[PDB]
Parts: sequence; C-alpha cells; structure tokens
Amino acid sequence: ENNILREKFENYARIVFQFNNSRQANGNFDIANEFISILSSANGTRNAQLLESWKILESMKSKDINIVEVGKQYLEQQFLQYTDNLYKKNMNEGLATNVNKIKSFIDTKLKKADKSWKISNLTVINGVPIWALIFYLLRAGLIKEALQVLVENKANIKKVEQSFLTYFKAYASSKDHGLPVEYSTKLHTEYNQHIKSSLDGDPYRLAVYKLIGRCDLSRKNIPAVTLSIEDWLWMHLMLIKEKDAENDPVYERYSLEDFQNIIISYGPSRFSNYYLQTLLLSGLYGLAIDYTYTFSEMDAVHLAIGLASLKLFKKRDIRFANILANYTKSFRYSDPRVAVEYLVLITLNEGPTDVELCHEALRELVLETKEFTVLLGKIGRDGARIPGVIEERQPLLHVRDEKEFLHTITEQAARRADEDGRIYDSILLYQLAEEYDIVITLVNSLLSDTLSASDLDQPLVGPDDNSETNPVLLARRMASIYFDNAGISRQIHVKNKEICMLLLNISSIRELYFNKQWQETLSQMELLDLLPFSDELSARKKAQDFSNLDDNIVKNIPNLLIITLSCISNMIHILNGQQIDSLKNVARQCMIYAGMIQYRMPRETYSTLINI
Repeated sequence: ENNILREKFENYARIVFQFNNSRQANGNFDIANEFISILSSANGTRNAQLLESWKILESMKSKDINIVEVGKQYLEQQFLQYTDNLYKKNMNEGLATNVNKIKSFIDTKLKKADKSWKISNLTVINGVPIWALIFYLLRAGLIKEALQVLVENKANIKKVEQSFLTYFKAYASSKDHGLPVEYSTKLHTEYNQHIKSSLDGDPYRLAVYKLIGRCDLSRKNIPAVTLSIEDWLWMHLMLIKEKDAENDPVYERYSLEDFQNIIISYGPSRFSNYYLQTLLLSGLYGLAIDYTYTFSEMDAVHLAIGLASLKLFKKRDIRFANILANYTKSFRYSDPRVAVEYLVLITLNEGPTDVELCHEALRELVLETKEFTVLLGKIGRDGARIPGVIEERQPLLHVRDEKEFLHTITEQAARRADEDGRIYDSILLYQLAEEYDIVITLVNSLLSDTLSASDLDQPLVGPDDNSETNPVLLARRMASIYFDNAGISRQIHVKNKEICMLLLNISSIRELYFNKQWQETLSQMELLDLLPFSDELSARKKAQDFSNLDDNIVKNIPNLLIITLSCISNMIHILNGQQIDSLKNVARQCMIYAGMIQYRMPRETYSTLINI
C-alpha cells in the first residue's frame, strides 16, 4: 500500500506549507537547505544525486548567476573542499596554506602508489610536479596562487616558455577572459608547434596551456589528466568564451550552446549518476526537470519549485503552472488544502499571465472538487466567514482585488450549483456571497417542497440528518443567524421572512403532530391564520384569501387540512361540560373550504376518510 509515499508526499507538502508561511510572514525560509536536510538522511543512487542537485541549487542562492561562472565556481569549490578534507585528516608538518593543501593532494593522494608517479612525464623540481600544482590550483579556483607558482619557478621553466608566464598573468589580471588584442595569436602558434604534438610533454603543462589559451578547440580533451566527470565538466566550462566572443572574426569561439549540445549528443548513459547535476550545471533547467520526471514526479515538481524560487524559468510539459497543476491532479480530491498550497507557488513567477494562471487553477480547483467549505469558508453566527484555505493565502495571490476575486468565483460556483440543481451548495454559496435575500428565497423553496407530501420523518433531538444537511434544521439555522441581526436582516424582504416563519411554524406543528399532543397542534394550526376555524363566512374568505397566497404556501395547504381533520378526530374520539361542538364546527368549515379549493389541490378530498 505504500505509506512510504504519502509519508513522502506529506513531508514534501509540509516543507511547501512552511515556505508559504514565510512568504506570507515575510521570513527567510530556505527551501534548498530543507531538501538537503531530508535528502541527506535518505539512501540510494537517485537520492544521493537529488541531494547533490539541491546543493547545486543552493550555492546559486543570491549569486548574480552567469551560468558558466557559477557552474565553474561550484566545481572549483567542490574540489577545494575535497582537498581540505583530505588534509584535515592527519599528517602534515607545515603551515596550512592553499598551496600546501594541494601539494598534499598531489603528493599524498593519488599521484603516487609507493613513491613513484602514477602519471608519466611530469616535470619535477625539488620533489614537486609544478605543472600539476598549477593545474590543481586552477582547478580549485586559486588562480592567483597558480600564477604565483609559475612566477616562482621562472628560472626552472623553459624551452623559452617564459612567454606563457606573460599570457597567464593577464589572463588573471582581467576578468579571466584574458583578451589582449595582441598576443594570443603568438601563444596559439607556440602551442601548435611545440606543445600540442609532444610525446614526452608533461600532460599537465598541455592542460594548463590549453585552458588558459583556449588553444585548440577541436581536440576538446586533456589526454591523461581528466580524471573525473566533474573534471570533464570543469574543463569544458573553462573552454567557453562568452563575453566579446561574437567580437573577433575567428571561429575559435565555443559557446554554452555548443557545450549544451555536446552533453545532449551523449545522453544520460555517458554521465551515469551525474546526469542531473550535469544538466543543472550546464544550465539545461528544462531538460533537468524533464530528466528527473523519468524517475520521480514528486522530485521533479520540487526541484522545479527550487528553480522557480531562484527566478529561473524565463512528464514533458515544463512550464511552472502546468508542472504544479499536473502534480495537483494526483491528490486534489483527497487533499484540496494541499492542492491550494501548491497552486499558490504559481505566483513565485511574479507578473501577470502567471498570476491569472494561478487564479484559473484555483477557480478550476473549486469547481469540480466542489470542496466549498474547505476552499471558500463557512457559516455565520454573524462573524462573517470563517475563512477557507484560499482566503488564508490571500496575500500570496497578488490579487489586491478587494476580495472581488473570491466573491466572483463564488458567484460562478453558485450559478453552476443552480444548473445542476445542487441546492445546499447554492444556499451555502449565496451565504458566502452575502446574498441574504437569495439565501432565504432558496431556503423557502427547499423547505416548501418537502413540507408538502406524506408523513413519517423529520428527526427532532436525536441522531439522523443533522444541521444544514436537512431543510427544516437549515431553515432554523438561517432564521436564527440572520433575522435578529439588524444589518443582515434589513437586506432580506419582509415578505421573504414572513414565508420563512410560516414554513417554520408548519414544521413545529409537524414535530408535535404524532408525538401525541393533538390539542397543541390544533392551536398552532389556528395561529397560522390560514385555515378557517370560526364561521362559514371565514371558509369562503379563505378562498378570496388563497389565490393571493405565495406559491410556497399555496402548495402546503393539502397537508394542513387533514392534520386538522385528524387531531380533530383523535381528540373527538367520542368520549366514554364536554363541548365537542367546537372541534367539530372546525372540521365543518375546513370541509367547506376543501370543497371550494380542490381542483386547485392535488387529488385528495380523502379528508372524507378521516371526516367520518
């Protein structure tokens, strides 16, 4: 049955809900730390890949984001860290400078296996492969100190390559896209002629030349010193020239676009366990979420949330609104509240279109899940609404509609209720719409029908059909919470309140018709001022008065007659000062009345069968 997801569904929903809290409370909640947090706990390839991808996202937090430069930095920081952690594991004599940490990685980590180098050709001075040292310093972001190391080993370097030293300083002193309008041409010929085609050349020397010079953009690999997938990626990022590339009319330009295309030509299988990261680092955000769909929709959705919260976005539909709405399909009916929490991240992408898309998604959620009381509120006892979940998320809707929206969706729901004949829904909806007169007029209909019929029913005190799920109990609710409230009550027509009280009265008479108490029902029927209890002049005045009667009551008279003749018969059960003469006169005038109205009345002067 998988509690395993549902648990996972709920943990992720929790994090989003706290995100929405902070957005609303103007806090600093960090979504990426929160996934990093959960994911670090979990095991497996995908999880420990999801985890690294969230670390990628979170180190772009508040960088200005130039894709090439932040991918480079993450790769560089990653390696430095790895380097510090090796050193921060015992051994060393000297001071803990960056250089010495790298000298340690070179010497101690795997350039050796028992004092002999596991990469051939290295030029070594005083126990140090100085080109490898320059390479790895560069690899960790430490360009100035890489430059220091080349400068310091001047007298030891040569085949007159005191020249590269010049170009390196310059590449370091600019914005690392070291473009002298001059030399770069000169360093390219020296590479082609003395460096490129060696056999006994230090492979790290070639690497350093290549990268610093952007030297030979075919042959995009470094023969013996790309040791890892992130090494591979870093190198590629070093070789791109973004700024002022379309300037200088030479096709030694190599773009992010080119790079992105190479990755695609290889596919996931060539990046096993590193593909998501590769997509994220190369700026293929779309393809990155696309790829993460192939193993979990939940993960794709949330990574997309991460990307969206980083102002990016500018199983195959990859727009933010649709990623969220689609996710929601899996649980809107079971968890409408959670659906709201997701639909409200649409506004992460600030700006119209998106805002409207959010509004349309909510609107669509409400219609069709029909979860009105969760989504749109409830009740009264005055105290306006008790807000629904949408209302609680008001500020995240970027609406500042005077709650126009929310009242406009309620009118829409309500009129759909009217076409489906989902009365109850309509009454609920017009309560929220504050259409008090419409509410009462709908309540009168529903109560009217259902008072006119045939008996056995109603429940009074005990269980079975409770409040605002059955017509009388609901009519009692409305009268109580509206009629005594001046401000609400003035908004409802006197006529409409009169009909309401009439129908409620008839219900009181039903409660205490059977339940014994035949005397008490006659009294109340009489008070209704509807049936003749006096003389024959009143039975025909109840006819003049009968065709002026509102359509709601003109339909209830049937059973009013016949509850009257019934008490009037259970009571005058010819007994064992006994005025039976009235209680009998009453039946008379009632039968004269039911004689003159009858073709205006269903199909039953079977008042005769209880008359005699």
